[PDB]
Amino acid sequence: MFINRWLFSTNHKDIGTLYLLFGAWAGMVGTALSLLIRAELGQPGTLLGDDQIYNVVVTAHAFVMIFFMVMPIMIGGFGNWLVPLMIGAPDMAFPRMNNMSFWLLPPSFLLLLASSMVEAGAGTGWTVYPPLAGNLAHAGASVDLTIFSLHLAGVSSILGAINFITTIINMKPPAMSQYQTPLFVWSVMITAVLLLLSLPVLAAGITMLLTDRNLNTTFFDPAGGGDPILYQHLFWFFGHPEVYILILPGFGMISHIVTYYSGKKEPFGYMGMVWAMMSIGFLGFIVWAHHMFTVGMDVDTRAYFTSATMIIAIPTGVKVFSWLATLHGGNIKWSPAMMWALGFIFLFTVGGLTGIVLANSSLDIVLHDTYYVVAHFHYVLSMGAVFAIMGGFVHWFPLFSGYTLNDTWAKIHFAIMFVGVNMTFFPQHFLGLSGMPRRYSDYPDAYTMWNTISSMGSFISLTAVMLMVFIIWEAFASKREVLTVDLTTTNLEWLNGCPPPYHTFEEPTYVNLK
Amino acid sequence: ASGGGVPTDEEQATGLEREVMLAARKGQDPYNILAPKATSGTKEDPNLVPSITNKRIVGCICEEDNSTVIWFWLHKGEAQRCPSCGTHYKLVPHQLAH
Amino acid sequence: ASAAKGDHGGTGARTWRFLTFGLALPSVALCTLNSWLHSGHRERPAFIPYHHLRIRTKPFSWGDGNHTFFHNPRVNPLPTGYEK
Amino acid sequence: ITAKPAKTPTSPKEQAIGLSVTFLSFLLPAGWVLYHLDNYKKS
Amino acid sequence: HQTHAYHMVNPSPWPLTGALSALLMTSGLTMWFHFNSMTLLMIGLTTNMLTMYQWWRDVIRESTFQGHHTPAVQKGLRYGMILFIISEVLFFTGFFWAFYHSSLAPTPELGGCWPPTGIHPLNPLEVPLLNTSVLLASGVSITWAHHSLMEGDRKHMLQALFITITLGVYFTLLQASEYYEAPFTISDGVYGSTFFVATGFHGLHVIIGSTFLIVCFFRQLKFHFTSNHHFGFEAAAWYWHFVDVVWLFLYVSIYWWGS
Amino acid sequence: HYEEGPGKNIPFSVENKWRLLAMMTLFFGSGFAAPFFIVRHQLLKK
Amino acid sequence: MAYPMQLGFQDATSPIMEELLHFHDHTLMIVFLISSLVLYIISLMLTTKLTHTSTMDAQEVETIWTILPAIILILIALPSLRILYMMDEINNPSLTVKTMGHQWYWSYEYTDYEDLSFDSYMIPTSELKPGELRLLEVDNRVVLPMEMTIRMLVSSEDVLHSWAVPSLGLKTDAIPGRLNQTTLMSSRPGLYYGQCSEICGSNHSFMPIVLELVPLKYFEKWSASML
Amino acid sequence: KIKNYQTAPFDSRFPNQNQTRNCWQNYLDFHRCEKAMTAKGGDVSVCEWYRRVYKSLCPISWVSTWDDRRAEGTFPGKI
Amino acid sequence: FENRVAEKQKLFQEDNGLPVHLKGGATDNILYRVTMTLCLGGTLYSLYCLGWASFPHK
Ligand SMILES: CCCCCCCCCCCCCCCCCC(=O)OCC(COC(=O)CCCCCCCCCCCCCCCCC)OC(=O)CCCCCCCCCCCCCCCCC
Ligand code: HEA
Ligand code: HEA
Ligand SMILES: CCCCC/C=C/C/C=C/C/C=C/C/C=C\CCCC(=O)O[C@H](COC(=O)CCCCCCCCCCCCCCCCC)COP(=O)(O)OCCN
Ligand SMILES: CCCCC/C=C\C/C=C/C/C=C\C/C=C\CCCC(=O)O[C@H](COC(=O)CCCCCCCCCCCCCCCCC)COP(=O)(O)OCCN
Ligand SMILES: CCCCC/C=C/C/C=C/CCCCCCCC(=O)O[C@H](COC(=O)CCCCCCCCCCCCCCC)COP(=O)(O)OCC[N+](C)(C)C
Ligand SMILES: CCCCCC/C=C/CCCCCCCCCC(=O)O[C@H](COC(=O)CCCCCCCCCCCCCCC)COP(=O)(O)OC[C@@H](O)CO
Ligand SMILES: CCCCCC/C=C\CCCCCCCCCC(=O)O[C@H](COC(=O)CCCCCCCCCCCCCCC)COP(=O)(O)OC[C@@H](O)CO
Ligand SMILES: CCCCCC/C=C\CCCCCCCCCC(=O)O[C@H](COC(=O)CCCCCCCCCCCCCCC)COP(=O)(O)OC[C@@H](O)CO
Ligand SMILES: CCCCCCCCCCO[C@@H]1O[C@H](CO)[C@@H](O[C@H]2O[C@H](CO)[C@@H](O)[C@H](O)[C@H]2O)[C@H](O)[C@H]1O
Ligand SMILES: C[C@H](CCC(=O)O)[C@H]1CC[C@H]2[C@@H]3[C@H](O)C[C@@H]4C[C@H](O)CC[C@]4(C)[C@H]3C[C@H](O)[C@]12C
Ligand SMILES: C[C@H](CCC(=O)O)[C@H]1CC[C@H]2[C@@H]3[C@H](O)C[C@@H]4C[C@H](O)CC[C@]4(C)[C@H]3C[C@H](O)[C@]12C
Ligand SMILES: C[C@H](CCC(=O)O)[C@H]1CC[C@H]2[C@@H]3[C@H](O)C[C@@H]4C[C@H](O)CC[C@]4(C)[C@H]3C[C@H](O)[C@]12C
Ligand code: CUA
Ligand SMILES: [Cu+2]
Ligand SMILES: [Mg+2]
Ligand code: NA
Ligand SMILES: [Zn+2]
Repeated sequence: MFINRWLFSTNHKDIGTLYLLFGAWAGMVGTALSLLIRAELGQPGTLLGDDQIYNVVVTAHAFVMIFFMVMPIMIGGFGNWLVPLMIGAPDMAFPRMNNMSFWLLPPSFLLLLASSMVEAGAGTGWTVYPPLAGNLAHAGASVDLTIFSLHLAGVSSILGAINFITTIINMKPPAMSQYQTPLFVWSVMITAVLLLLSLPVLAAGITMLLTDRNLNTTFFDPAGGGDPILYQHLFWFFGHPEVYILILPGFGMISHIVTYYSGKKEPFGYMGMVWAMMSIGFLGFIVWAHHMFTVGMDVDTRAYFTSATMIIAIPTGVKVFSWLATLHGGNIKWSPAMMWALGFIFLFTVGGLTGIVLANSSLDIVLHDTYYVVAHFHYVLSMGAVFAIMGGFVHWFPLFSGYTLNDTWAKIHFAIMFVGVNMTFFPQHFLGLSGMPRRYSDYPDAYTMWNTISSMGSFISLTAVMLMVFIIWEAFASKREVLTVDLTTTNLEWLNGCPPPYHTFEEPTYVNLK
Repeated sequence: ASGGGVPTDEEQATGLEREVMLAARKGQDPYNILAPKATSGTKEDPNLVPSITNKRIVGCICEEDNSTVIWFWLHKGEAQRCPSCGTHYKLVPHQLAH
Repeated sequence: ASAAKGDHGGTGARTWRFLTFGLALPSVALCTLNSWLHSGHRERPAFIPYHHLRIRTKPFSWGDGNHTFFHNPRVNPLPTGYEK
Repeated sequence: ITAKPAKTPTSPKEQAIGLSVTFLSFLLPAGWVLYHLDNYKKS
Repeated sequence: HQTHAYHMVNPSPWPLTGALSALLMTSGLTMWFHFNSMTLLMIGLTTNMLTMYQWWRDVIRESTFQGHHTPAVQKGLRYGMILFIISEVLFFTGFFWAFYHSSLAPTPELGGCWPPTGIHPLNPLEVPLLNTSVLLASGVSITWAHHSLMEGDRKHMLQALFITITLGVYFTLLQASEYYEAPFTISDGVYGSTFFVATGFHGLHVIIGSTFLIVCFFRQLKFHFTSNHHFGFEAAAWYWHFVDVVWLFLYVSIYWWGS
Repeated sequence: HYEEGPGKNIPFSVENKWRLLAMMTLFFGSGFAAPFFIVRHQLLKK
Repeated sequence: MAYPMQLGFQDATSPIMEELLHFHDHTLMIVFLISSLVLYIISLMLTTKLTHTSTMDAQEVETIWTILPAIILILIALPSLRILYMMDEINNPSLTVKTMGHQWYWSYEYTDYEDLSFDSYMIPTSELKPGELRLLEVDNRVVLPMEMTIRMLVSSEDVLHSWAVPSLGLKTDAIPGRLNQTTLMSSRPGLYYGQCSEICGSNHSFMPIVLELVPLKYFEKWSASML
Repeated sequence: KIKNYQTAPFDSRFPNQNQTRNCWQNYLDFHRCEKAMTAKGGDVSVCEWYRRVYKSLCPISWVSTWDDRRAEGTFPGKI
Repeated sequence: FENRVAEKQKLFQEDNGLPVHLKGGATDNILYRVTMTLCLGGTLYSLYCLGWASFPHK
């Protein structure tokens, strides 16, 4: 029965549960890597003594956090658990293909962890730009193993995207229009469209990097008439959409949380929120070269890409103000999830605003490849994506498990994590303006104070991650079963009890066409 | 330039596909493929919500174009009312299949 | 355009059969006839050992590692010139 | 949200043990590697 | 007993075997490229085709035999297939980009010309023209096959489907012939890179498409399809039209313009 | 049919809190340990 | 160079960098305006018992909060783009120098007249003469005439590197097979430091750049001593 | 006629940050002039301007490589 | 050929509690046990191969 249930699943809830476990684990792997980074930088000089090893640690950190923690938790986990429950569907459209989307990640992850074990690792950065990534500067199997890992993860997410879109379109109640679906469902539907169009271009690109390494093509080698700038274009054409893919399910989750704990039946400006997510999605495709503002492209091009990147702030702003408008006149309940959600709103706004600074190609010359860029994306990604993941996780844990967490411990957890991430990343803004490059194992002596503080910060957040592990344990160890849930009229996920049964909506909902 | 040899669905359809197809002809919809038409939802003229068991989740789109459906369980017995708009639903359970 | 034909009132299988044999395949025949007349082993090109061609950053994972997969010795030199 | 009482309540003593075991599971192995970093480089 | 029209799929081991087969092929290719052995690749390929056989078997069982493919389920699969086709359109787009990138901006190391100095292009009015006529014809013939099926005309469906499959094979041989006869290789810089990797991946797709149409053939021999429910054939037809279209773009882009 | 309800929709047992503590420990612990051992391993080759 | 406990940019040496400093101050003023606004408005929402949980009509307000950010963005775009097009611009250089990136050092070439070229490498920490800066000193510096418009040309002979000098407002990626142009104009003599700003392998942290700006007379004599 | 050369001046044929083509054009233009004027017995010093400009702009290692290839007979540009 | 689609419908709709991937015969079971065996064999082999390549070789 164990095999039949857990290796051979065709059930969206268990598959969701597999994703959350895998995600939580890779998160531990990623977290360790992140501390190694800040150990090396925590006082001046060297600690590892091998600097290729450091670039391996940096490269693995990003791949783990992006592909193996964030994407599986938000799309694979929350997505599989919640989406069918919110549209009253019995499972996903393609329940067997869905299991393969999952079982591709462990081997995808085995290949990546293998790449660090053999030869001298793949110390290229997460961009994997040739020629450093090519067959001279990185002779051996490490880069090729990294390439195949990415193929498996992209196939996983492409097949996943086809499933989510097909389900959300086709498997609603007949009466229900698309503009009657909850915002989280929308956020997943749009994230899947982004994956579908972006991930294949990456696959094309890294396949051409593979053929350069092993079949004597010269797509990116100027000896043959190649151009390393071509790889940059293809990679970022995927890469920018990828960052929006990473936050969009957070935007939805946050809309649900702020609404629930305001005691509102719906968010403010529902159609504005749908509009904002669509516009972000769209503009997310036409801005990629803001990652290439120092490679020597034409000034008119740099001018378009600056101007176009800036517009994105408009629809993003609509969401921010719409969430504040949701709080307006709320019977506000100070749950842990609400605290995570309020954290998100402010820390994402900051992260987004440094985004606007960087959109200026004039300034980007001086800020590109510095710690200012590292501070930007750690605010908007790691105190956005992660804060959204934490708020989602505590809000919906009793639905998945049937047990409650200890609210007080959960609040201690938020407070510790809140200090640590701000202490880690805030000073890095200074390192950047003052000219400290990224991807450096050691810095000029001036940069010591802020690097020291940054690294102490990293340790505080470690204490939060450890405490969270305890928190989960305590909930399972104590077994406080849920009885009653508020606001079920407008939150259909909860309406089948906690945990909901193996098969839900065996008999569909009833909805009138009037 | 003409001949046969290719089965029709009527001849060769089976299982649940067949069930669906036979019920469609008789003008019925046992497997909830079609959006059920609403009544006036007054106490005398409730919405009849069929069900293979003693309860079924109703979603009420109170006013056409509202983006939020109001979800609640309708149980066997006296007509219930939407918490939001008070339109009436009654569980007319059973049997369904032919 | 609309080609030059005239019909769109019934689209039978008959009509698509009429096109398969009346237009589609006869084109394959003419284009085959064309090719079976211009074909005849081309004057093979003179070997200049240019550096942007016959690239070998890493030897192929089959063979002696210096022959491409559909190597044809009559027209594909190695980086040191043609073989016997 | 409302909930029943704990079926298998976890006392303060039990919590303290839980939290200690948890912290040591993260700290001891990382520490061992890090404390011996020099014996790995000097090699 | 359910009262919705969707298919709840039995627990299946093929996703696991598929995922493990993906590990074997990717780690086998690494083994091949570097430590010079094909064992794992051989094994991977084998479990891959074994998985694909059983998984698609069970769909035919589920649909033709158990009857779980209600119209609701069919709608599902239609979207699923179009959505997959789109993802492939974006994949090939990578290779057209790389082509146009390189061809519109020839670098000093090639001579600053396209084609590069040293390269002797194939003539687009010789076999490439024939290759084009073959696939376009195959498009007409599969269309006949579809109309035959819808008018329950068994013999003609099969004939049109045969003419299609044959034309697809003819294409494949002509292309292998031209690959062999080509006076340039994959290693002849960016001209050879863009040429053999794009036409290559397309070539592979023609085989996948032909393999798919052949499955459709034997299924029609065995009376699986009705005059109204025959989605395996529809998907294969669309997949073939996708393949025919990608060829046209390659033919115009790489063969005509970049000669 | 599969077991339903709290403690039963998960692929690990929660019947004994101390067996559970040991497993959580191993699970998260191995994950956090791995990068420390990959680094060490790479330091012991060169 | 950066000094200890620094918060903002290095002090500006060229006019371009001076123009950016001011454009940063403009932009950051707006950033502080908006973060303050969002913070004040959050705390406003959360500090009252008064309620209004029924439906709110949601368009009248959405016009304020799209039109207004649009105007703020134009206010940032205009001065950004002025500066952008200025950084390009018809230059009229007196001199042309080429830097070439390698793993892990920069080589420099002055070839308008004579074939002058040298390698430039990081002084090890163990070979530093007292007062010298850890990780920042080269053995052979890039000597340049001050107050003179110079064309810099950047490329690499191996992997990608990036030639950057913060103080002067410069960063130009070094790409094999590609010749990338920037223009450099110091307003004052001195030493001015930068560092490889693209990941080039294991020694990326240790291949820095020192400009030494002196007047033309002294520049001339130095060139000749380097052949 | 006409010199006082300081360095390569601006050239609107190559207005942008990428000057790879500007090195290359001037490298061909020179050797093209210097072949034409050596075959006719004329003055090689009409070709001088182009030589000054390519030496200014082109890396030593590019020119060095390009020169070895005119020797070797494997130079891809039309001279 | 002939149309034996209706015999197969009956065999696969038989209420014998088997999952669809085993419902055809002993063949299904054989082919299954073989697939699963090659997959698990090769996985173990690939992990070993990894182990071999994680250290160098004089
Ligand atoms: C952690 C170390 C801090 C070090 C500061 C030491 C300064 C001594 C110099 C002693 C004074 C020396 C005076 C000489 C001035 C020369 C500097 C210069 O040339 O100019 C450059 C300067 C100009 O800016 C500054 O003038 C410094 C900004 C300081 C912001 C205050 C935040 C303080 C909280 C940090 C604690 C961590 C936890 C909370 C984090 C909170 C997140 C923002 O640097 C920047 O460009 C920073 C760019 C950051 C952009 C992010 C925007 C985020 C908005 C947050 C607002 C929230 C409201 C407060 C509400 C605050 C309560 C929440
Ligand atoms: C979740 C992930 C995420 C998100 C959401 C974003 C959001 C944005 N990012 Fe960021 N970014 C990254 C992750 C993300 N980014 C990563 C990982 C990199 C580095 C890649 C690498 O090199 O490793 C990066 C790099 C990056 C660069 C390149 C810097 C360089 O390499 O030199 C730029 C340049 O424009 C940029 C801009 C933006 C902009 C304009 C937004 C906008 O979408 C933000 C908009 C939000 C707001 C503006 C706040 C809310 C709006 C209002 C309150 C309305 C009013 C506002 C105004 C009037 C300004 N980002
Ligand atoms: C989502 C992506 C993500 C996340 C979460 C993080 C998290 C962290 N990152 Fe990183 N980082 C990147 C993406 C991310 N990062 C990328 C793309 C780069 C660029 C790489 C390159 O240069 O190529 C980078 C680079 C980078 C550098 C620069 C390296 C260099 O330039 O040399 C540093 C330095 O301090 C750093 C630090 C940290 C720290 C201290 C944390 C954390 O300690 C912050 C705190 C957060 C946590 C500890 C996570 C806890 C949550 C979970 C474990 C999930 C739990 C789940 C459930 C319960 C279901 N990161
Ligand atoms: C080494 C290279 C070799 C090529 C390799 C590739 C091969 C792929 C194609 C193979 C062809 C296979 C065809 C199938 C064979 C026989 C079909 C027989 C069955 C049949 O029945 O087809 C008959 C027609 O066949 C027919 O003309 C068939 C007619 C075929 C036409 C071919 C072209 C003939 C040549 C002359 C044309 C050139 C000039 C035309 C210019 C005009 C331009 C518009 C129809 O007759 P019916 O009375 O309506 O029947 C009704 C009963 N159902
Ligand atoms: C009618 C032709 C049909 C194709 C049949 C032949 C081979 C099957 C290849 C299948 C995979 C497709 C493309 C792989 C990339 C390049 C091969 C391109 C096709 C080709 O076969 O090109 C040949 C060389 O191929 C070579 O090197 C040999 C290369 C063979 C090894 C395969 C390379 C493995 C890389 C696969 C990457 C997988 C990425 C997939 C990602 C999936 C999505 C995530 C050309 O021959 P040549 O001697 O150079 O010149 C001709 C001289 N007369
Ligand atoms: C960078 C630039 C950023 C720009 C930020 C912009 C801030 C703009 C703030 C504007 C506030 C001032 C508006 C005052 C105008 C008066 C309109 C009003 O708000 O009056 C309400 C209108 O109702 C209704 O549409 C529903 C009432 C609520 C409508 C407003 C809701 C949003 C309020 C903003 C919430 C905080 C977020 C601010 C954004 C930063 C009155 O309530 P009702 O009729 O429902 O009930 C009474 C029923 N009676 C008539 C039947 C008896
Ligand atoms: C020498 C040989 C080398 C071969 C190497 C690679 C192999 C490729 C295999 C070729 C593809 C064959 C696919 C066969 C699919 C058969 C299953 C099927 O066709 O199943 C149908 C459903 O379609 C469905 O799921 C839709 C299923 C369609 C799947 C799409 C297949 C294309 C994807 C292939 C992968 C390409 C990847 C490219 C990599 C870069 C069944 O429903 P109906 O037809 O409605 O029938 C029901 C009636 O009987 C009742 O009245
Ligand atoms: C070097 C190697 C690199 C790595 C590549 C290898 C990756 C994976 C190993 C391949 C294993 C393939 C095994 C067969 C998978 C077939 C999936 C399928 O056929 O999916 C179908 C649904 O989607 C649909 O049609 C539409 C979906 C059609 C897609 C078919 C699967 C193709 C997988 C390849 C994806 C290529 C991506 C191309 C872009 C880069 C069937 O849905 P199920 O949920 O099963 O059943 C549902 C029931 O209602 C049916 O009765
Ligand atoms: C679809 C229409 C939408 C409208 C927007 C228009 C966008 C794209 C179409 C335009 C493409 C042709 C542009 C022609 C102009 C000349 C191009 C060119 O020449 O640009 C070069 C490369 O462009 C190149 O191939 C560019 C190659 C194309 C890459 C474009 C990326 C978008 C791909 C996504 C498509 C979605 C899928 C749709 C499927 C049908 C780069 O610059 P250079 O000239 O090398 O610099 C010269 C100097 O350095 C020397 O002194
Ligand atoms: C990045 C996150 C981790 C950073 C924070 C880690 C906190 C430190 C936890 C300490 O873990 C232990 O510390 C001992 C050091 O006190 C080590 O014993 C070592 O030192 C002792 C003497 O000092 C000897 O008795 C032991 O045998 C010898 O192994 C021991 O191995 C190590 O596990
Ligand atoms: C198949 C089609 C229509 C038959 C019908 O449905 O009645 C007939 C009508 C005209 C026929 C064509 C004409 O008879 C002229 C050609 C005669 C040759 O014998 C074969 C090719 C040839 C080009 C024929 C092929 C095919 O039999 C055609 C195209
Ligand atoms: C008309 C449409 C859909 C409403 C509906 O069908 O119910 C609504 C939803 C969100 C609206 C947009 C958003 O509210 C944001 C913008 C707000 C401005 O006041 C007008 C343009 C603006 C771009 C709006 C135009 C239009 O009224 C939109 C697009
Ligand atoms: C005799 C048999 C009848 C099958 C049936 O009705 O069940 C017929 C009908 C259609 C025939 C096929 C089609 O006509 C297409 C092909 C035509 C070629 O002339 C022979 C092979 C070819 C592949 C045929 C084989 C066989 O003669 C088939 C399969
Ligand atoms: Cu050279 Cu970084
Ligand atoms: Cu971007
Ligand atoms: Mg960079
Ligand atoms: Na360090
Ligand atoms: Zn109602």
